[PDB]
Amino acid sequence: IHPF
Amino acid sequence: SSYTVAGRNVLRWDLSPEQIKTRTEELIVQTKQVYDAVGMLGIEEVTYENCLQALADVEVKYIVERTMLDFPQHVSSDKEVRAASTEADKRLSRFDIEMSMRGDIFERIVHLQETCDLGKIKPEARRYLEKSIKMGKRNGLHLPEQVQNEIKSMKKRMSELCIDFNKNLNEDDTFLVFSKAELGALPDDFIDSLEKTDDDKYKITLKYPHYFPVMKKCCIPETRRRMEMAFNTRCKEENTIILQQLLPLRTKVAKLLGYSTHADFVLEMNTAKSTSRVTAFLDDLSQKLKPLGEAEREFILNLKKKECKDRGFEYDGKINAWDLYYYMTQTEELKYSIDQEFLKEYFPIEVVTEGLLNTYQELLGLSFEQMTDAHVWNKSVTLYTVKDKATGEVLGQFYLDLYPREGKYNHAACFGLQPGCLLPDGSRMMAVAALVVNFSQPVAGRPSLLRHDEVRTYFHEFGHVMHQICAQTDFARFSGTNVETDFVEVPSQMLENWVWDVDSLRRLSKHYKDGSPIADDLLEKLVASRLVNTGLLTLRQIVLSKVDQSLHTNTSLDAASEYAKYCSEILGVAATPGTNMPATFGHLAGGYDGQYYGYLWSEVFSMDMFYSCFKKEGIMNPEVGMKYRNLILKPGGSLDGMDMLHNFLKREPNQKAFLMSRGLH
Ligand SMILES: [Zn+2]
Repeated sequence: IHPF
Repeated sequence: SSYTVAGRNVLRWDLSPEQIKTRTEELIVQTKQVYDAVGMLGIEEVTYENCLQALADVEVKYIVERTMLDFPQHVSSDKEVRAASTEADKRLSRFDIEMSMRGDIFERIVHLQETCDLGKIKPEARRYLEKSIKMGKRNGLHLPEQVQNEIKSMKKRMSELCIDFNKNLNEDDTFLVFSKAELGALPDDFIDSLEKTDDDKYKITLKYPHYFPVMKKCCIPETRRRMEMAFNTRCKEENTIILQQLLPLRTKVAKLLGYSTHADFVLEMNTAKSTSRVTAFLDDLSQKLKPLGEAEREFILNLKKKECKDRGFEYDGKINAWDLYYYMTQTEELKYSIDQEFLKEYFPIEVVTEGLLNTYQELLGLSFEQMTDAHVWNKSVTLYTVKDKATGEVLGQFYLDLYPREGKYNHAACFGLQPGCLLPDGSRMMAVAALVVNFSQPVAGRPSLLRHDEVRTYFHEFGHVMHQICAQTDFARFSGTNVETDFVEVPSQMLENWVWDVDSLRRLSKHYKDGSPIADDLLEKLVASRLVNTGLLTLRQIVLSKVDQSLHTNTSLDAASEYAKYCSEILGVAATPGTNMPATFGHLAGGYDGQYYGYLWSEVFSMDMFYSCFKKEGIMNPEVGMKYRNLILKPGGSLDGMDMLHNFLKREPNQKAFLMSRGLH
């Protein structure tokens, strides 16, 4: 998924 | 056999560093014999069997043998194995460039698509020709030879720069030292599970099980400032030099191919088609979320003003980078009564895993079975076999690597290990995937307790697993998750909706002590807490999307300056001076260069299917689950992204469902  | 499992998993994980280097040289010589044979054939002699099928047979044999070599660098605990695996990734990435730049191979595949009857071949074979020729044109194979050697020269440099960019982050062991008083408000289950120094101080690493719990609950502002400084300066020295070379090289290879910028080059192979529509999609979404961001910033600023007055701190009047996570969590606790430290007691790792599998055993009609005594790369990795529930067909396998360790991939991804495509002998290959995440470890004599955002990542990463295994094509390049980069995030981000349903959350929850379920009032507040902090959360994603578009549009642009630019413009929280987020932006070298917008672009499609097809007929309806599996997951890359959406939605997608799921239009 994306950079938190 | 399609209904058996023995021998279909040929991946071994017990290779020594010497065996990897030996297997790499043997793989290059064996694969080159296939390409050299096709290149040494007459132009008026190439057929479907000696040219197209001959290349398709070696591509399945190569990518499988390659996976055994380029994967241990991400999971293996032996540093020499990770080092030998990297030297095989560098060796083979330059070998793929050498084989793609072959002019004799390109001359013969254009002859097949222009001279042979295309009606006597399968539709995937015609797509194979068009995509293979288009990739030849995207490598300059229709250009003069002196510019082909120049493009081949720069792509080999870009290949090594991208590998070194992620190798530095994966091997980063930077850590900070704090005292008990400096770690205020942190629970004792987290403090007692840290390495103690000689002077009774504690060690905290810069990985996800350590970084996020500190930035979300530590009341000491100076402790959060040092963690934000060290986390956003990881490999600042060496990765900045890579961006000073990679970004100019990416725009130079695009100009030689006829493209204005590197963003325009990769956007042609995506569903967004053009960069003018990407910047239009991002800027218009940023306007609808701008008032939401202003309301969250004013509320967060008031929380900082009251807490500084109550604790006796110096209120500076601004929201710093290290203050964002700490006060967004307070917004979650005050406006929706969601205490993440208390909710994780209801989500143990065993119950979440069982509930996750049972949710998709019934939705997609599958059968999961753990294999005892699994041959894995680490003792903490379990293996499961997937069968079709109705036909007993063994679709594929997948590994589960849930806990972090030394030298492990420090983010959360899913690696396709074997593609579900056809073999030369007519049979079908068993698709193999791998789920790699860094969840919390068992502490305080309790099982692994997962926060709710950790359950989403568990559901997201399992989306790539199902897409890898349910995809069944004929060629290895169309199998698995090898689709448009702005579309691969559709199957994964859609499964996150099952973590926000009231009935599905009861199937995932069980208190680790008394076995009681979550209270009804807390479950209702949890589902209602979906859009909490949705402004600053999406604005940060919009910032990272605009930075990715800007860094691949302008030539001489300071990477650190452009990230700080969009932070103060869109997000409203200034980037800390001295830091460098793009130096740690692993997506720039992991295939998402100029395509990071796909995380928000794919979400528009997933919400439109979940609301128009699943939420109507029921999110557990096996009829819609089978339609979703056969029309979205099964084709994989053998069909266009919008064609599969049109077959499922029976129309064209729109943002109506995507906007109301965010509290907008
Ligand atoms: Zn994903």
